[PDB]
Amino acid sequence: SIGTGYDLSNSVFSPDGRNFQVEYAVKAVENGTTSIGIKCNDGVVFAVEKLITSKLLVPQKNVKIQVVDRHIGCVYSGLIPDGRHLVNRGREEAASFKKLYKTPIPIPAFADRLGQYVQAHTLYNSVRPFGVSTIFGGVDKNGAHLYMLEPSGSYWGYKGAATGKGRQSAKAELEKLVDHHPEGLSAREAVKQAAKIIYLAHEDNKEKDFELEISWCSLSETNGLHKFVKGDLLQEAIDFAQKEIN
Amino acid sequence: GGKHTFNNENVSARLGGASIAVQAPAQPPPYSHHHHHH
Repeated sequence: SIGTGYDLSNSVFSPDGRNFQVEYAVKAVENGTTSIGIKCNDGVVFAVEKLITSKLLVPQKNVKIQVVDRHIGCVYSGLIPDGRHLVNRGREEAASFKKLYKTPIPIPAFADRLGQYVQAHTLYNSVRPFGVSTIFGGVDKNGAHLYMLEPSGSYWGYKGAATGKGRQSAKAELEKLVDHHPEGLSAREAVKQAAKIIYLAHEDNKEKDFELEISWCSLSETNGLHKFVKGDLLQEAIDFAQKEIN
Repeated sequence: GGKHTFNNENVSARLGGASIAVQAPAQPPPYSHHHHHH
């Protein structure tokens, strides 16, 4: 609250070349669950803390990942609908990149059709920006990719990402790995190595139980598409994780 | 009959308040709703 005048609106500039409504949205992401994505030698794996407020919620069908056309995924941490409003633009234009060019949309050219859209909200006045910071990556001709989206409109290419309230923590355990393994994790240890983190990142919220979710894309184990998990793969990854921290 | 003195001094403080002023520029909004915002 440095400026009581320069916050009531958007499309302004403070004396210090700033616009603060973006600098307040970012404090709505912080009040959101944790979500990550690891880059791998073949593809990527995503994850999230999926909190549960009651005992009454059905398991494994209030999912939070949104799958774009078969080769890129997007996970949120923040205000969900402004998110789901956003993929539901990313899930349509990519078609309009296909029906003109016939290739599946690459990952970067999918970003600039988002990272350029979001920036539009933060220059008009009759709108509100987005309170999300969504991670998205996938696979294409020229390898894997992984990015972060941030309501300022910025996006950058990350080997590891983490948002929400478990930012300061998971930005450590993703620094360790990239020192041990410069050579690229495989897509059957990163996964369980992700579960280790969300069980470590929960401890800002040791009050309440929760549920864990994963979604994963890499060429070898999947043939180059996006997919959820099921079965022994995640169950062992659960069993892997809460073991090591007890 | 009486030899004492009194020595009425100003040991007490005092004050006079009419701090009357002029400007009051407090807060003019000419953008109560930004007038079409655009």
